[PDB]
Amino acid sequence: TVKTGIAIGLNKGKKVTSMTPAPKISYKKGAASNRTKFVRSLVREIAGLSPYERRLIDLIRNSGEKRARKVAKKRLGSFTRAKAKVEEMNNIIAASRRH
Amino acid sequence: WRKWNVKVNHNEKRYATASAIAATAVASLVLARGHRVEKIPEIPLVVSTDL
Amino acid sequence: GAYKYLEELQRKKQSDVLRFLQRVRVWEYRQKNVIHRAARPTRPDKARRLGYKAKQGFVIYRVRVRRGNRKRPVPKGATYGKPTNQGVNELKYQRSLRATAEERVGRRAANLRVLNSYWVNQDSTYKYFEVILVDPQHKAIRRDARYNWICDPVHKHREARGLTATGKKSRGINKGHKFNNTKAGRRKTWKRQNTLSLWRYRK
Amino acid sequence: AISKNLPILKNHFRKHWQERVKVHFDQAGKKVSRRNARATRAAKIAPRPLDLLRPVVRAPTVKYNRKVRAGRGFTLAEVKAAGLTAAYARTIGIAVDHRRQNRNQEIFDANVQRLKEYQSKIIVFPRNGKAPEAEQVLSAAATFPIAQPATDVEARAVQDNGESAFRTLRLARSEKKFRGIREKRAREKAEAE
Amino acid sequence: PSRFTKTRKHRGHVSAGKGRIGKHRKHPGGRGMAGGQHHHRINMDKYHPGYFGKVGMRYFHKQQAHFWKPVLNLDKLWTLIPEDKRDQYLKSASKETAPVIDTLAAGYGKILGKGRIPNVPVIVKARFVSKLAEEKIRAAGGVVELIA
RNA sequence: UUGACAUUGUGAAGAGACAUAGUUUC
RNA sequence: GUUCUUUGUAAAGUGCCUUCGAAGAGUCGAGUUGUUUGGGAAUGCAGCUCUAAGUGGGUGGUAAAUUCCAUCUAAAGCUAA
RNA sequence: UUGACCUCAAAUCAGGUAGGAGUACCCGCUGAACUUAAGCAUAUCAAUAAGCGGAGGAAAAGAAACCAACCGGGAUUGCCUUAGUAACGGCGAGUGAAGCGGCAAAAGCUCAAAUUUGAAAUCUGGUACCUUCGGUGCCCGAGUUGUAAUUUGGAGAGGG
Ligand SMILES: [Mg+2]
Ligand SMILES: [Mg+2]
Ligand SMILES: [Mg+2]
Ligand SMILES: [Mg+2]
Ligand SMILES: [Mg+2]
Ligand SMILES: [Mg+2]
Ligand SMILES: [Mg+2]
Ligand SMILES: [Mg+2]
Ligand SMILES: [Mg+2]
Ligand SMILES: [Mg+2]
Ligand SMILES: [Mg+2]
Ligand SMILES: [Mg+2]
Ligand SMILES: [Mg+2]
Ligand SMILES: [Mg+2]
Ligand SMILES: [Mg+2]
Ligand SMILES: [Mg+2]
Ligand SMILES: [Mg+2]
Ligand SMILES: [Mg+2]
Ligand SMILES: [Mg+2]
Ligand SMILES: [Mg+2]
Ligand SMILES: [Mg+2]
Ligand SMILES: [Mg+2]
Ligand SMILES: [Mg+2]
Ligand SMILES: [Mg+2]
Ligand SMILES: [Mg+2]
Ligand SMILES: [Mg+2]
Ligand SMILES: [Mg+2]
Ligand SMILES: [Mg+2]
Ligand SMILES: [Mg+2]
Ligand SMILES: [Mg+2]
Ligand SMILES: [Mg+2]
Ligand SMILES: [Mg+2]
Ligand SMILES: [Mg+2]
Ligand SMILES: [Mg+2]
Ligand SMILES: [Mg+2]
Ligand SMILES: [Mg+2]
Ligand SMILES: [Mg+2]
Ligand SMILES: [Mg+2]
Ligand SMILES: [Mg+2]
Ligand SMILES: [Mg+2]
Ligand SMILES: [Mg+2]
Ligand SMILES: [Mg+2]
Ligand SMILES: [Mg+2]
Ligand SMILES: [Mg+2]
Ligand SMILES: [Mg+2]
Ligand SMILES: [Mg+2]
Ligand SMILES: [Mg+2]
Ligand SMILES: [Mg+2]
Ligand SMILES: [Mg+2]
Repeated sequence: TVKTGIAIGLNKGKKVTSMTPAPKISYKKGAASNRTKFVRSLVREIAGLSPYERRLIDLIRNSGEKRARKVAKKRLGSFTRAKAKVEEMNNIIAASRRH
Repeated sequence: WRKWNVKVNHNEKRYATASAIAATAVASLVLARGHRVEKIPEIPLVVSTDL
Repeated sequence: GAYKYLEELQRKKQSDVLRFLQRVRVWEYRQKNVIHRAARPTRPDKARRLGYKAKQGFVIYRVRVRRGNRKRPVPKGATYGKPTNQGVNELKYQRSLRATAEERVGRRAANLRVLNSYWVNQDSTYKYFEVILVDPQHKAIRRDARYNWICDPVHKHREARGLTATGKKSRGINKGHKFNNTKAGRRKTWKRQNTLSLWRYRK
Repeated sequence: AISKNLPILKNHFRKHWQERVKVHFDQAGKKVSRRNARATRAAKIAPRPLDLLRPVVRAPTVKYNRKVRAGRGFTLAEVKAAGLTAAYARTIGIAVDHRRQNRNQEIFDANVQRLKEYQSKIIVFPRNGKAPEAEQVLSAAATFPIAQPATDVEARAVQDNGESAFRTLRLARSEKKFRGIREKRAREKAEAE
Repeated sequence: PSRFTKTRKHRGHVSAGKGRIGKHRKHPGGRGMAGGQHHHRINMDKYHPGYFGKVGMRYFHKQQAHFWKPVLNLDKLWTLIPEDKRDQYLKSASKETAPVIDTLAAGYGKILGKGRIPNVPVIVKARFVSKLAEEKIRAAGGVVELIA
């Protein structure tokens, strides 16, 4: 940061000689691991694609990422997961049938 | 939940207690107020600390 | 460990394998009685993260509760009241199915204590659950320093007082602004903010 | 029941209020007990204090950042720095706190220094169960009074480079407000082929 | 109390000074603020213009403390300095040594200028100033120091 | 009462799209 | 205060280098319906339909798309005043 | 033919546990209308009364999927304030909380997920003996569809 020093501005606040603390891992609760990468990728190949996932990949072939987003945006929670979800597919696509 | 106790101003309490004190001299009053002092040395009455 | 795999696999619930299972399993559960004890858990990984243990005194019961809304049980629909409260049919019960699951079994085996429960399967008439219970009489437990908390009398019928996970959910206890209304636990906090603090030296 | 030129009052006694009425008749009878039950702790809890060392900590919001107020516990950071593991320092009547975080040096050190003064002005007894009786100071934070940190002198030379303060307040005000619009006028500025 | 009270005086007076013709019944108007817009409207409009309706914007989850900002006028200013030390400065005041005042630390948010401080240099640290405030400070030969 | 969705799975002829290869839909 | 057995080829505490760092799913979330809340394009709760992810996830009291930033780590658990 | 294993049954099997009561206070469910509005339907009374389940000497909450937006704070409960405020409402009648600040009291933690794998290291019961809220020897059983040690995110593990 470094604050302006004044009590309104585009970086308000008292100036202090700073510290920045060692980081928490509870700040990585998301982050991957190679265990879960294996276990997850593996369980995929066993169990395969589900009902929507199938018709998702086909949508992507015969109707772009636009209809695929909007479709899955109704199936799933909403837009952002829908987004990351079609992603997953272009890869499952590219993976097998492609390169 | 009647109002039982009373909030008195902290500063009057003083002015009161003070006034109260000033009169425990004042011969006439101590007398007027009961208290057979009809014939004690001097008012205020100061006894030894040995008491 | 096998578990982590089980974990993952059960998140693919519409996976060809899993839904084969799910139909053959759900039909079996239906031919037994509604309250009926299970040999081993059917989700060893799940059961275990909810606090299960394979040593004596750890019980697993399986139970059936119907789906649906609560039909206000009024005769002929008849409400005799104002009309905001003419409500008979779109009405839905503050507690969860899982909650009514735990209760009907914990009644069934009074002596055990309900530890926790987990979803297994539903169909269109039913959700099914496995409830895990602990014999707090049974020695292996009392001496197990980790669970013997359960042996205290303040956990008598924790499932009816809504102190299981699900009840705690239903009951609305989490920290923070979305839960001001319910958190210290609704009515206690109502009655709080509904009492008249009169002091001796009235402020 | 509207009449005369009075204010409009909003007194909420329409529920069943006579039911939830807490007179503190026992204000006295709670002090006593509280006193009575503090004393028994001092007594029980050996020559130990009643409290734990708390850290300074600057208070939140605009309103209260001016001043600095006693804390919760000392942060694995301060603790370490004044040369002890927490686990121990929890048994030395210090308050630890894995939640507070260190982003302020001035405030850091203060604590770590305040941590010194403690280890200094205390004594620990041996394990052994040999009790060399010492006599208790009651309150740790009485002995170690957290104080407000002076930030200037009383007098100094006047430094008027001339710039209103006001207007540099007015201007900073602007700058923030059109920060966004300006930024589009570069994006758009670059859009020109 | 009960014995200086009037209801002691009305004893033996049939109607308790409530009236014979139109008595003292339960709730003639209605209760509280009933009929604001109707039978009790003369008393609303005048005595309470503006009562009904709506103005302004809503603010969701306002929290004052946000908008904290005690104001202190030049009007005072010198009060912020402890008494004895204060004369010390008034006589003998110029650059090199002019007294410093932490209007924040006194607990104010802004300085406004309500007229007339002595011709004495003062170094003034605040979070906010009026245009005039800070002007008539310069007028003395002090300056304003901006903080947080 | 009537429709959608969930329970609801398996074949076959016929319709419906990448627009006259069969994954999808009646 | 004492007194006896020494629990030990045990147990724990800290410093540097290295590789890692597993973290709860018919859940979170979404639609709808009913309820409730000061909570306002929706405070919690519940029923049915939908139903995730791992640089993820929740929250940030006005809906949405975009880019950031801040803050914590849910879906298991115990506990005195 | 003999032997298991899974699942399920039966005994007046060996030993245990639940019920009813009480219910001021507590954790839940369910759930009014009188009433106010000068009528009344929303609203209000009220997330009250009645009804139903479950605890304790307290219950519950509790060591953050928190508050914030600061120079940031740091489990939960309660008091003083916040405030009859932000907000809600035939925006009517009526409603109505939170963050901060002072204080009271303070206290922290546990699992799941990990290969002990050069040795299930764990455990109810039966029994014999003793220094019996327990200890040891031994047998049956439990248990690998995982009992212990280790680790719980503040970390932490493995090699050095
Ligand atoms: Mg068994
Ligand atoms: Mg009724
Ligand atoms: Mg209604
Ligand atoms: Mg069916
Ligand atoms: Mg409320
Ligand atoms: Mg009064
Ligand atoms: Mg009131
Ligand atoms: Mg204390
Ligand atoms: Mg000793
Ligand atoms: Mg009187
Ligand atoms: Mg009076
Ligand atoms: Mg008289
Ligand atoms: Mg008279
Ligand atoms: Mg008379
Ligand atoms: Mg008469
Ligand atoms: Mg009169
Ligand atoms: Mg009369
Ligand atoms: Mg008349
Ligand atoms: Mg109004
Ligand atoms: Mg003035
Ligand atoms: Mg049909
Ligand atoms: Mg978790
Ligand atoms: Mg709705
Ligand atoms: Mg209800
Ligand atoms: Mg709603
Ligand atoms: Mg958004
Ligand atoms: Mg923070
Ligand atoms: Mg546990
Ligand atoms: Mg608890
Ligand atoms: Mg206890
Ligand atoms: Mg028997
Ligand atoms: Mg009973
Ligand atoms: Mg009701
Ligand atoms: Mg009333
Ligand atoms: Mg009444
Ligand atoms: Mg009426
Ligand atoms: Mg009337
Ligand atoms: Mg009527
Ligand atoms: Mg209502
Ligand atoms: Mg009742
Ligand atoms: Mg009892
Ligand atoms: Mg007590
Ligand atoms: Mg408790
Ligand atoms: Mg934690
Ligand atoms: Mg707190
Ligand atoms: Mg009003
Ligand atoms: Mg209300
Ligand atoms: Mg405080
Ligand atoms: Mg503890």
